[PDB]
Amino acid sequence: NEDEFSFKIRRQIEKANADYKPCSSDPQDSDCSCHANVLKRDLAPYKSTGVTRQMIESSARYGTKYKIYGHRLYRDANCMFPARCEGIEHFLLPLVATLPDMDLIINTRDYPQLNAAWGNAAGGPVFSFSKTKEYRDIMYPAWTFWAGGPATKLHPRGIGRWDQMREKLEKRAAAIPWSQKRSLGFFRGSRTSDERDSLILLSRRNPELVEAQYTKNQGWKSPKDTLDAPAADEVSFEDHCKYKYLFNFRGVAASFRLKHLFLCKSLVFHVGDEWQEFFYDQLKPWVHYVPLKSYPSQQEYEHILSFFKKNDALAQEIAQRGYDFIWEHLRMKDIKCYWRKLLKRYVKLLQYEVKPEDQLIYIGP
Ligand SMILES: O=c1ccn([C@@H]2O[C@H](COP(=O)(O)OP(=O)(O)O)[C@@H](O)[C@H]2O)c(=O)[nH]1
Repeated sequence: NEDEFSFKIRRQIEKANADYKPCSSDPQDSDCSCHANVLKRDLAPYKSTGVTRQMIESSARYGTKYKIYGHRLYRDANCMFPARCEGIEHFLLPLVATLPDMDLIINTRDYPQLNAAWGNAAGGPVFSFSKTKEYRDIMYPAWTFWAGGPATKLHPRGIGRWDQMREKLEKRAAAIPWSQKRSLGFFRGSRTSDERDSLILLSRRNPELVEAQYTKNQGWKSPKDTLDAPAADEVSFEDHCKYKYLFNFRGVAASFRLKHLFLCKSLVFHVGDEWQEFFYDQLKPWVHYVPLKSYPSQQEYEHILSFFKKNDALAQEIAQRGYDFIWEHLRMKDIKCYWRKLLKRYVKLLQYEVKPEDQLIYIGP
């Protein structure tokens, strides 16, 4: 019983860290290649045929049309989520000076647009922040890296400033050494996916093992949105760092929580393997984090937390590498250059001449 489990996890770890190769030959990643595999596989379905003017106008129904013309940025007057457009635009604007013309259909909704099961209508290309193997959407660094992530009490203008968040969590990480972190699984968040229930129910059944509560979101409808319990408070990102075992679940799509959880130097438990942001591909299970299949049971949880509470040296090794990765390969520099290479390889696919369009508004610079 306990030993069978004990080994299985150990083989999986031994196997994983034996198999691991760094995302780049040197830590500085001068050529911006760490996540180059993702943009590669993402554009691929267009390599043979290219992007037609037709495909573009068709795909325009799937998001916010950006257009770079003669090194000037143009965008649909109406952006669905104004603050999200501002997050992306912080990134597009400095590149526009050195980019050729292109048309972009950028989806600022949480959920991807181009279902591969449908055909022809959903060929693309459309840019989204999060997808699964189901979707043809091209992945980009989300708006929240600069501004427009979830608005909360602690982040009234919506969570952002990754440059600032990094310095902040880094301090808090150094201040709270591993041994001083509480040996409890931690979570605080809203019921954006029922994959989160089992941890919350377990917490109510065993608070000494799991401290996990549902918060309230702006889409709250009834008591069901917190499994009939009183809405807990938002707890800050720095305050996560006092617990050893931090859980990350998908929401509508992938959650912004993940990247922040690593910089606590706590052990990140990532549930589900479906939903991605661009950098995830290089986040390797058992190396950087503990993997958990979607819809985990209360018993899965006890066994896995019990295992790591009983293998403290091993836990710490993982927390450390997980921290180092986000630290070394998710700097603002990594974000801007992914943006850069992505658009550069994308423009090459276009089989048509980008013409200006009057209904579009001038964005900058
Ligand atoms: O107590 C909390 C609850 C949420 N968040 C952050 O606010 C965002 C929204 O999280 P929520 O669970 O509400 O939705 P998600 O985006 O995770 O599906 C995420 O980036 C969380 O990391 C936080 O820092 N503290």
